[PDB]
Amino acid sequence: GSEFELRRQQALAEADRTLFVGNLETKVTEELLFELFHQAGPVIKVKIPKDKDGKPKQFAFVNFKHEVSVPYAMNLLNGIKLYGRPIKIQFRSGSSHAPQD
Repeated sequence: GSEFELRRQQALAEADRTLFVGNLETKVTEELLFELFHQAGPVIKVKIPKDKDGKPKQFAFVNFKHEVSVPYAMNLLNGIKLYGRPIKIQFRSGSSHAPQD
């Protein structure tokens, strides 16, 4: 018994060119992200969401250089921060019945 209240599909993504980041801090910003992912390799752009209260809902996105055989940040960071809440990187890598080549 690991989790009781969670969706029974293999992983989180909603994207094929964009990296999902969750567990984000309450005072987080694109600047805190661009600097954490500076270590994780080529970053193309960042994304911060903002609720009716102006909050990133504890999640974000980052655009990255087709890094599909595991995103390096899932290994580099995954459990680190500066305000209180450790960054959690999430991904899937598949929207195809089979590879091309």
